[PDB]
Amino acid sequence: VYLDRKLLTLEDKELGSGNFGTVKKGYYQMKKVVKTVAVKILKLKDELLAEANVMQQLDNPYIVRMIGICEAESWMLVMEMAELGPLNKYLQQNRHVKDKNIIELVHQVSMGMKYLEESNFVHRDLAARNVLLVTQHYAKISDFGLSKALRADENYYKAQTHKWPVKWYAPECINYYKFSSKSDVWSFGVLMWEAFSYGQKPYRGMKGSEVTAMLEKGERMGCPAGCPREMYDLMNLCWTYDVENRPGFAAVELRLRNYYYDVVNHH
Ligand SMILES: CNC(=O)c1nc(C)n2ccc(Nc3nccc(-n4cc(N[C@@H]5CCOC[C@@H]5N)cn4)n3)cc12
Repeated sequence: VYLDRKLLTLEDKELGSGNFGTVKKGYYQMKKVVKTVAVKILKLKDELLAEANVMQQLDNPYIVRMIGICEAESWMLVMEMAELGPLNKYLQQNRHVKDKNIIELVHQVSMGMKYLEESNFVHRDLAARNVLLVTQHYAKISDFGLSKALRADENYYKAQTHKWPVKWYAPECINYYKFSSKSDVWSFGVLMWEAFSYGQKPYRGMKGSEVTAMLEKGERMGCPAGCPREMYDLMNLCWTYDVENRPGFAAVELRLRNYYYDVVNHH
């Protein structure tokens, strides 16, 4: 859990910011090899510790691995490096990634979210900026800063006061401050839209209030160019207003698994 700073080599040039601070590339001298790492630097500490506490409990191929934490110049969250970076930035810079490949990546995210749902954890920040690419064909979920372990007696987490990405938030998050695996299903639908739109921001040119007003009328974002009808149908199903009627990640992952192999068969 607690790493030796002397074994941690940090690169001078940062990968970027992120509201919590900065993301840096480094190396952690392991048992026999060297491990390339992405480090979240604080430069709030309670939030970094809670994020690391969540990530330590997670063991899945589609969730970023936390190597550990390190208390030095600043508090550091050390993760296994996914070299290609955020899914949204990647797709914005590689607009010729095939449709089959987008299905493959969004299906990988649903597999990680299926695992997260079974573990009874709520992510609360499921966005394409929080999906990291190991390879063009390998996605992982990172950014567990707003993540919650659900109580043994409740299916939701209730926030006590609203700095919220409203464009990814389900109506019950807004109206009742209630966060569940089904609200992550809503955000996953927004994430699908972003990915099929090659990293375009959702609800372009709209205020958070205008987004809520649109969703309340029953209006939804349109089909991104080239997106198969079946994928846009799944997107819309993730955007079911009623929490109970909205599918869980086991149903969402199965629709994606089947459609992915169907597209793999056609090809
Ligand atoms: C700030 N920019 C980058 O993070 C970034 N830029 C480039 C060019 N990268 C390349 C590889 C890489 N790898 C990598 N692997 C494992 C974990 C991470 N984590 C990054 C975050 N937090 C970010 C907050 C800011 O938004 C993006 C993220 N969600 C959480 N985990 N990162 C990251 C980046």
